[PDB]
Amino acid sequence: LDAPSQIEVKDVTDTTALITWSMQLSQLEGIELTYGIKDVPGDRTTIDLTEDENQYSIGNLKPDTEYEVSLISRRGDMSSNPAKETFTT
Amino acid sequence: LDAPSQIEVKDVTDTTALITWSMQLSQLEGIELTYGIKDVPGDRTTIDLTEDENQYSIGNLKPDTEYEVSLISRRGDMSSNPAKETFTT
Repeated sequence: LDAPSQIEVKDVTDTTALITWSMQLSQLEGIELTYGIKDVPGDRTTIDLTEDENQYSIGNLKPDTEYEVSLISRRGDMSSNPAKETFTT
Repeated sequence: LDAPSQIEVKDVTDTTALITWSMQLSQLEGIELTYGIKDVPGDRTTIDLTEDENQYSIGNLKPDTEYEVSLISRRGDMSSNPAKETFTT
């Protein structure tokens, strides 16, 4: 929808140059992944990830515990309906 | 907005899990950068990057030449009007 914003060539030498830009929040299409012990609802950790990530690895988990993990898409001020999983370490 | 799809918990250990998902192509967003000697016919290098990369670095330009640079956003089959910047090496 929106063109990239800012936009600056920097370090322009004789044979080289760096092109720089931004992207608005408008089209910043993102993944959020929340996770925590399932029956402690207040314990939720959020990870935001680039649209291009297709996986993530949660660490520092407690042995023998059941976890819930919730997964949404986010673009600007629209979010998807959540997608929930539950697993037990 | 479409949620993440598939979605599996894989490789559960006593302290780690792996979450996996994918998104439909429809929803991916990148930048298409095109650059070349401003006013000369032909050439051009065109690069497509993911929304993750805010910068890109270019090389093998001619020592004291004007270039023009064009950046479009892409989300699916839609694109933006371009944003364009000339510069002289």
